[PDB]
Amino acid sequence: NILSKISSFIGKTFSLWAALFAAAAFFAPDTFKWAGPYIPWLLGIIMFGMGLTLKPSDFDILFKHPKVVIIGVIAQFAIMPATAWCLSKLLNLPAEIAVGVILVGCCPGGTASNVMTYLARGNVALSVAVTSVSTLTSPLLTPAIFLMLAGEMLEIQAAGMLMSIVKMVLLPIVLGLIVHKVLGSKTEKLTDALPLVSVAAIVLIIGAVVGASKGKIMESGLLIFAVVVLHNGIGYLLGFFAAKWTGLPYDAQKALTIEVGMQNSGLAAALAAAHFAAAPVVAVPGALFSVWHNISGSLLATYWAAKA
Ligand SMILES: C[C@H](CCC(=O)NCCS(=O)(=O)O)[C@H]1CC[C@H]2[C@@H]3[C@H](O)C[C@@H]4C[C@H](O)CC[C@]4(C)[C@H]3C[C@H](O)[C@]12C
Ligand SMILES: CCCCCCCCCCCC[N+](C)(C)[O-]
Ligand SMILES: CCCCCCCCCCCC[N+](C)(C)[O-]
Ligand SMILES: [Hg+2]
Ligand code: NA
Ligand code: NA
Repeated sequence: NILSKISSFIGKTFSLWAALFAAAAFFAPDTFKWAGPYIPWLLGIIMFGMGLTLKPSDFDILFKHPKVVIIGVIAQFAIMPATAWCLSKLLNLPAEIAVGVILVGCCPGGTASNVMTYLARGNVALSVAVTSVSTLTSPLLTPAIFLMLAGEMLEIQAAGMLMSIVKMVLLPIVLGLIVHKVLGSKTEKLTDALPLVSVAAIVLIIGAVVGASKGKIMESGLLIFAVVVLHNGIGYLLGFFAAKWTGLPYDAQKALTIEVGMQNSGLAAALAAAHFAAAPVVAVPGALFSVWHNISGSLLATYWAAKA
């Protein structure tokens, strides 16, 4: 039973563990540099877990309230990519950093936003459906939006991103969804192992990325951190006003604020490792975002849980 309490604590203190592993990789790169070629498999395991936990009723809100889910999807792909582009222009970021920030911005939402919405006492059904739709549509929308913002010069890289998202995100989500229909209620035993396995997989992606870019973090790490904080923070701000100005209720407003600001930044780190391998700093905005958004997401959720 102690293993369940240990898993619960690790989950409730994720960011602190992710920050420790990022620091371990920063002081000792050779501890996690071996995980680099395993990054696609590590993210694939996380995506398999999402589909495994995904049931057909998680899409009910999409058929009962299509306009609410669609506003969420539009806000995710309009705000985050535009914010990444604006900050890259505003702060005159060097090309490799700007591409890394645009990549994070073009990614779909993160699973953790579902838990943050539950803690914020927001519309959980809406949070779950927006993440699922943004993720399922990402094979086409992530490379197409990346291509428009980062520039038509990265056509080869963006085309390869479509293939990578199919292999690391779509292939595992589907394989996970079929298992849930196959085993039925028996999948609960397999979902209990998921938090620990997923945490281990993501800290290994973070560790591998930080280790491969020590020198680049030594020169631009602080600038990347400031951009990450502003990117995620502005994502909450614009996400709130998009939910409010479309006339959505308070529960939906909290769901969409978190939805927009929180990103599948592990996918961004994976896509940068696979398509811009010769430039290790490109994966850095994604790696730092995976640590940061959980900290800011819990702060915002805590404020709303205290208010309600
Ligand atoms: C379940 C966690 C939230 C913990 C929580 O509920 N805290 C509230 C405490 S309380 O009510 O006051 O008692 C969240 C926070 C950080 C999340 C993890 C991080 O976002 C990192 C990866 C992200 C991957 O895409 C999914 C797995 C994952 C490894 C996430 C699994 C899970 O959603 C975590 C671990
Ligand atoms: C639990 C299994 C989950 C299935 C995840 C499969 C994703 C495969 C990714 C391998 C990609 C290898 N690579 C880097 C050469 O493209
Ligand atoms: C539009 C984004 C993708 C949404 C796909 C979600 C699949 C759920 C569709 C329900 C299919 C099950 N059925 C046939 C019983 O309705
Ligand atoms: Hg701008
Ligand atoms: Na969500
Ligand atoms: Na998002």
